Amino acid sequence: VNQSSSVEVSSESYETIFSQRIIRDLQKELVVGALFEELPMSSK
Amino acid sequence: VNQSSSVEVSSESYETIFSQRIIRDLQKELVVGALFEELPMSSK
Repeated sequence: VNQSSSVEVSSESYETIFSQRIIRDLQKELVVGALFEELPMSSK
Repeated sequence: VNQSSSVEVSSESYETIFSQRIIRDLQKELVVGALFEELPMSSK
């Protein structure tokens, strides 16, 4: 916790900027969900 | 944590509000140091 200071912080939690920015990885590409055309069935 | 259901924050630190209010306990009262008077010496 940066203890070389003579007046250190309580816990590391006050030494961070919890940033709520949500990032995600590149993510699989979806190819065949929609290549195909759709038959609007209206019955079973 | 609070994994109760579906979607979870990440960690406790992301389920908490980190205040910066600072508190001190009852401390101790200082009685002696100030009771007496000073002889403004200007020399050894």
